[PDB]
Amino acid sequence: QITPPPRHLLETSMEAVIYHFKHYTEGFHPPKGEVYVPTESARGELGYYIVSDGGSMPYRVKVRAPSFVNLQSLPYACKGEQVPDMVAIIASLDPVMGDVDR
Amino acid sequence: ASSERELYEAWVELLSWMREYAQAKGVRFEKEADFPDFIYRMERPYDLPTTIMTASLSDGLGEPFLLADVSPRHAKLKRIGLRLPRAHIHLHAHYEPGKGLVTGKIPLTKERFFALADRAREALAFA
Amino acid sequence: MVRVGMRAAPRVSLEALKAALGGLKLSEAKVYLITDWQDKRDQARYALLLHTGKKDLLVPDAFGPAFPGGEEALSELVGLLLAQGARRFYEAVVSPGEMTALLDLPPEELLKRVMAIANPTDPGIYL
Amino acid sequence: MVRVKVNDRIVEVPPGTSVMDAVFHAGYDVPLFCSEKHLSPIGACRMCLVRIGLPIQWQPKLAASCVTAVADGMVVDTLSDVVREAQAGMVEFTLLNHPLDCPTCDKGGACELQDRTVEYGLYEKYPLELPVYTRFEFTRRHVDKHHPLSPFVILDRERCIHCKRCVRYFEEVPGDEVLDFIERGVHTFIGTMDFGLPSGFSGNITDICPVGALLDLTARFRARNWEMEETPTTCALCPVGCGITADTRSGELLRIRAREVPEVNEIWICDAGRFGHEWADQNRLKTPLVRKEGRLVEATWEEAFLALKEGLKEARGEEVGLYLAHDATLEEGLLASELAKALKTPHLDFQGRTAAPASLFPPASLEDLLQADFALVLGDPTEEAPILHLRLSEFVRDLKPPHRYNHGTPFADLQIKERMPRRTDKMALFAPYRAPLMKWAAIHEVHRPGEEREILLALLGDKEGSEMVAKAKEAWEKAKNPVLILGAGVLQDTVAAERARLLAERKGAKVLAMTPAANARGLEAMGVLPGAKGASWDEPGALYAYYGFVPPEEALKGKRFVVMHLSHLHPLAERYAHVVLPAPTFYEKRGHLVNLEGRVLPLSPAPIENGEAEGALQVLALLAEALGVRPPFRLHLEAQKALKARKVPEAMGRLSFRLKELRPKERKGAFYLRPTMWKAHQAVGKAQEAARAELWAHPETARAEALPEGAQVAVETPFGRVEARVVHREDVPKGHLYLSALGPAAGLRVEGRVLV
Amino acid sequence: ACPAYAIYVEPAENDPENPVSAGERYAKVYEINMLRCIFCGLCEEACPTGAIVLGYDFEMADYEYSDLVYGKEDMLVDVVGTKPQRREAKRTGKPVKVGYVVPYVRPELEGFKAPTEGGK
Amino acid sequence: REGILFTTLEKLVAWGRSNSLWPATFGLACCAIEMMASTDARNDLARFGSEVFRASPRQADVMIVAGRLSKKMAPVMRRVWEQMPDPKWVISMGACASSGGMFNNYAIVQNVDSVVPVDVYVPGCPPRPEALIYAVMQLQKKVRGQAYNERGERLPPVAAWKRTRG
Amino acid sequence: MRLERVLEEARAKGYPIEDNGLGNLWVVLPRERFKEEMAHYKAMGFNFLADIVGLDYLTYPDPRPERFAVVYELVSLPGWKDGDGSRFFVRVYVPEEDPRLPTVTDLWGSANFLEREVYDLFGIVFEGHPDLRKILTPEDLEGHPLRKDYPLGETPTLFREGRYIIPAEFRAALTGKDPGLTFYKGGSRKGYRSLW
Ligand code: SF4
Ligand code: SF4
Ligand code: SF4
Ligand code: SF4
Ligand code: SF4
Ligand code: FES
Repeated sequence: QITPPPRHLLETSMEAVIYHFKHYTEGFHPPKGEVYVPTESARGELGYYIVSDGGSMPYRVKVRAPSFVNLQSLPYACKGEQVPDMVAIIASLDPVMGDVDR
Repeated sequence: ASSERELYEAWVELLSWMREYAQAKGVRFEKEADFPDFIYRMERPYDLPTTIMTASLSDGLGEPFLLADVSPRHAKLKRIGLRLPRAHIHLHAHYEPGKGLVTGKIPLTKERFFALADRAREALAFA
Repeated sequence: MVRVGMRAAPRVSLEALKAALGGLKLSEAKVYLITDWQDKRDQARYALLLHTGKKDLLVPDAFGPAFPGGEEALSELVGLLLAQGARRFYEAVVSPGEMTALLDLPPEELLKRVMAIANPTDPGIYL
Repeated sequence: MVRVKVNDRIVEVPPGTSVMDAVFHAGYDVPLFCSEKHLSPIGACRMCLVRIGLPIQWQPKLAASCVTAVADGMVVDTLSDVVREAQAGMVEFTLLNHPLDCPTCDKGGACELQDRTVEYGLYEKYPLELPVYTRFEFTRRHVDKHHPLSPFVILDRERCIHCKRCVRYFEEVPGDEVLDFIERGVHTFIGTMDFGLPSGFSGNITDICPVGALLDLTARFRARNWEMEETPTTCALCPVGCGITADTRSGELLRIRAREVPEVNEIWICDAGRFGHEWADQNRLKTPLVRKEGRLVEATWEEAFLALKEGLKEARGEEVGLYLAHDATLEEGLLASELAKALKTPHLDFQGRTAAPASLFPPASLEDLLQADFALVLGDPTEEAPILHLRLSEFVRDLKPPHRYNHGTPFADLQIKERMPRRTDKMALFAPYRAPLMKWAAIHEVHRPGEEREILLALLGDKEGSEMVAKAKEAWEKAKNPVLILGAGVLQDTVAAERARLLAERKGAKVLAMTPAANARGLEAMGVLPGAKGASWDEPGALYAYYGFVPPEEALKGKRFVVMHLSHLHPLAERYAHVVLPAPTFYEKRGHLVNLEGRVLPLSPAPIENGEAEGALQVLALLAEALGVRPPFRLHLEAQKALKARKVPEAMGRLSFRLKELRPKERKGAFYLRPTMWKAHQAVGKAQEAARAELWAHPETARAEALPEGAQVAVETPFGRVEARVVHREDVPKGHLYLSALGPAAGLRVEGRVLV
Repeated sequence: ACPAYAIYVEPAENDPENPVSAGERYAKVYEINMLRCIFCGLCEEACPTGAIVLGYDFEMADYEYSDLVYGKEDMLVDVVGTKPQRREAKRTGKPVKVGYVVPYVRPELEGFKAPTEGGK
Repeated sequence: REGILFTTLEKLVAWGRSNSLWPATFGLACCAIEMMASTDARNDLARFGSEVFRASPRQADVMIVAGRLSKKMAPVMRRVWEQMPDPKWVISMGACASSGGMFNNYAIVQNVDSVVPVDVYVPGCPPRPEALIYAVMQLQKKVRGQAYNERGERLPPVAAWKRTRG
Repeated sequence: MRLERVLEEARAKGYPIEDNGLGNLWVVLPRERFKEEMAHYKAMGFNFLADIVGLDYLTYPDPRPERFAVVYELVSLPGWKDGDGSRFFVRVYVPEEDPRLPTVTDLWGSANFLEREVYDLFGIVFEGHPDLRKILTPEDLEGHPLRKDYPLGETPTLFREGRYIIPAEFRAALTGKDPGLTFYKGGSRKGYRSLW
């Protein structure tokens, strides 16, 4: 239900073929519920808040963006600092706009 | 044992006999199914001489009067089977070394198969 | 929402829109050119939705080189939009089967769909 | 009601409920292969197994919930470890011999076997154990594969899991046992000695089969189940308007399937409606044509409208004809009505208009027919109103509308037993030939054309009929709540229709009127009928005319200007028409129809390649400009506003509209136009031979007329020249030639001659 | 399995006289929009017959949107090069040289000829 | 004068521009980092003539749109392009730029050719740095007049030479 | 240790406690008590305010009290002065026609951009916010994207000769409210969970 059948016996088992076909077209259905797990990336706390409705596609996926929450401290961090240093203080905060904007 | 190779060879032989009877009598022959272990083999090797698993002789109406099948490359208790649809008639041929293709103990000759197919045609064929 | 013009009548649609627009200022309006097949503009057809913010104006798929004089009709149309001060031009990509029913949907649904699917576009590509 | 408990939940449920339906009514789930809606449940797949307690007093062995009745205060367990283990084992037994075709199987994403397998199979046995998919390591059953059973149906006997669905249906619903098993044991396989698949409802087994055994030949190898775009709409081929689902991909029509709406059509479609789609997406007209040099040339819409303005500049508003198609939407009918109101013209009509309006009679509901006591029938239901055959098959077995559960229609109706006996005393039938349903019509008499009126006079009682007719009269008298059913023979003869009206008024009895036109009653309700002068759809009275169909050549011959709005190109237009315009089919239209039971039905547009086609709504709107009149309808929204103003109810709403006016016309009886299910414009592709024309003759008159049993005889009608295979039938009255009416011109008696 | 929906597959029935695939079904039309393709490999991963397998050519930059929708006959193992490379080798008469070398080709690519580590 | 009106002079100036192609990156997403890899000390677009990299738009002929172009970024990129000297070319890097890519939604432009006249397309996610070099040689030989499509047509040296800017 | 006191305090006042057997905990406060309760939570030592996540339950198979639901994430850093490590969620439902909710920006300056985002994506207006300005969606964008009533806005995929793909009609996967391609979905495809 989680892992597609081994590709070698796709020529032997009806169950293998059915499960391969169904898994690669529809996929599988997790239980109804919400879940979240935290992790540490090179930019801080990361996590996914997943609401699943028992379907083959997730009901909603929200991402906690560390590059997004870290950016609230930029006006404070570069407050009073130099103009050339406004670039260095941004580079040193390690932002990624793919994470921020998302 | 190693009987498998000559079994598939005689299987190709029986297929040749079916094709010849079809062309001679002017009756439809059909390749019904190929080997799943050859279709879905992606990179995996295929050593069998042919990729065909099932064939049939159908009358003018397309309804078969004779069916022939071989066991897949990976199945247990390998055999070759024959069936007359609507006639509740089933035959199980094996291969005995030195003798040849035999239904049980009775040698399965091309002439035997031709007589069986002619009877099947005349009886079961609707058109 | 108003619907003026008729499908596959480039010059009739162009003249009807000329009359209906009047002295309306398009400084804050948004011009949605609805078409299919992003890449190939030589056989493309075009409809127009003008979202003024206070009311909307629909013209069916009657513009573009797909119709005789439709290319020059689309050029004159976009030129007139730019002259009236329109700046926000968008290109919407719908399926050929959609293009017909999409102009038969209720105004709120049609406009929400167009605003969701519209891509910012250089009006020059229609000149 | 009966009190049930499913695994944690409490359910009220009517007494005759199946345990399976009580399960699903509680919101649970259980495998399902052998049983089917509207079919007798019989435990064959043994998939619906659950646990039952009736005290804690558990039953010893598992109950087949499909064929298990419910008792008051009964416990049903579908979540037990043992229950799910047995479900997985049965799934394995079913998968035992399956051919391994999923990727190349036309059944694709929607295979009940696939889905119940992935739902219930491989129970969790108790670590990271390495589990096995299949234990069976022997040779699977190999039988005949991809066998065409008919021009429309293909059979894979290997994919068959030997449920009973197709043979059960064939025995029960259409009543045509043209499919059954041959051998037994594991050698069982589906076959027939009736090879043509005679039943006109064969194609439903394709939808029923839970596997890819029975597949649709007309849509074989076109796309995978998920890939197709589904357009839910209604079929406008005949006035029963089944719900259908048009599968379309990349601009082309692939496949038609049934859309369930238990109100009118349950899950069933007729073979003609389902497989006769080849013509809509294959060859059709995409550009307006205008006559310049005594011939037609492709033109812009602008140039065509210029020609329109010029040809109508000198036109007076009382010589213009407005003639619509039999499938014309309520919007189009109402716009034509209003436009001929403004533009005073006495003759507008529609393609299948009857001498006597169907609005004469009170429409009956199909469930009213299920609850009715008697059915007096004149006409052929199979050819005129196909699914009426199936509702009469329900009626004849005393079946009645089931109770409505939370999962909708019951999965296993205990009311439907297997091999049910069919009553011959519940109805009487009168047809010009020995109709198939006469098997179930004890009171039945084969009469001749133009004799209906006399049977109805006898049923009224002003004279005395035959033995059969007197029996029918008597049964109708004894009937407390009978339903009267009338076809084209009745609806096209003023006097017969009036006597039916009289009979069904004297006895409180509703009427099912089989119009040759699909939206006939809705167009009537929208006021689309000729006036005093009366140039009708078949009459050449007007001088200028608009046609939404193909008229008799005599209607075109003589006129000054004719504008035809077609979908295909007809020779009769490139010799008599001045302006032709493309029209979309009902598959790709959007609008409303009125069922022959008075119900309004939606047409959604299918994404098929229309070209530059435009609806008759816009065509008439543009045609009125050339005349000065401003049309009130341009769009569907404004049309709906003015419809709802016209007080046409919401979709699935029944429309009340009667009418008292008759337009009689003499009928030149030499040749008969046999009403057919198959329609002429459907003779494309694999429906080519199925929609062929036939000429039926009694062997004596055929012999006298030199008509061989196999001959392709050409025939000339005012409706054109058609070739037809000659069929000898000893039930056809002598002196007559029944010619296949493959259009909405059915039930008409015409002169003519057999060309040689 | 395509998350970008870049694969169009129109199927057809194998002809016994001159077959194309191993079953009763083959690929009548197999198109992949390289501009929509995101290069997962999920298509191969769902490939039950090992037909579709990602290769090694990367020199596929081209000028026109409509030229970057690759067809079947642009992807068969027999072909050597990318579309612009082949077009240049034809308008040039100078054979195609790929800009890559590999230690070896994967078994799933059986038939795919490539320069391998110096074996040639 | 656009590099035209003499048989030798135009080939010479096209040679010059083709080898002096001045890239101006318009980094949007991870396509931008895979383009930054086309400059490191394994595979550098610093040989053919693209060593220097002037962030200003007044100073470069080649505009390389590298990444997903969000609809909010479209006018900005539009005006960065309009604010370029006129003999200018446009490369569209990656699937998100070329087409809508796997992000087919309200947020991303489904073809950058909508906003800017695109000269070269380069598929990939990300397109390999060597595929980008193939694209720049493609554009090189395009402005050399050595470029043809699948239909047989020679391609003009500069796109955005064919548009009614306004 | 501070989480035990949160559970004890919520249970005594009739606050529902939702728990999955995976280790995640919610405390759902009513609209009235939301502001003051979470002020008390910050007072209890909840240093860090991780997330403000808005949810549109419109298309959810089972019904919910209100269409929108906002979930805050509160934390206390373990390595700071006295760090327990107790982290938990606060869920608050919001009516469709009353997209109001007090900000905690005054409490944590983290909530600033998160609440602006929730206002951008859902029509949820946060009361007392310093600046509620559209953050992510284009300045000229009309509406709120992430509430289910807002289309995803797909564009068809294009091929050689009239051959196109519409993803919304090409998708084989099913949602929770999607019946499936067969007569129904049961078993695994109505929800599946393995027993570890
Ligand atoms: S019938 Fe169902 S399980 Fe069998 S090959 Fe077809 S899709 Fe697969
Ligand atoms: S052919 Fe299909 S419907 Fe008929 S018995 Fe077999 S599985 Fe059932
Ligand atoms: S022709 Fe009549 S019976 Fe057949 S599908 Fe159409 S509406 Fe139904
Ligand atoms: S690698 Fe395959 S599945 Fe992935 S985008 Fe490309 S074609 Fe689609
Ligand atoms: S095409 Fe791929 S690598 Fe390039 S911006 Fe898009 S996601 Fe990033
Ligand atoms: S046994 Fe087939 S479902 Fe009851």
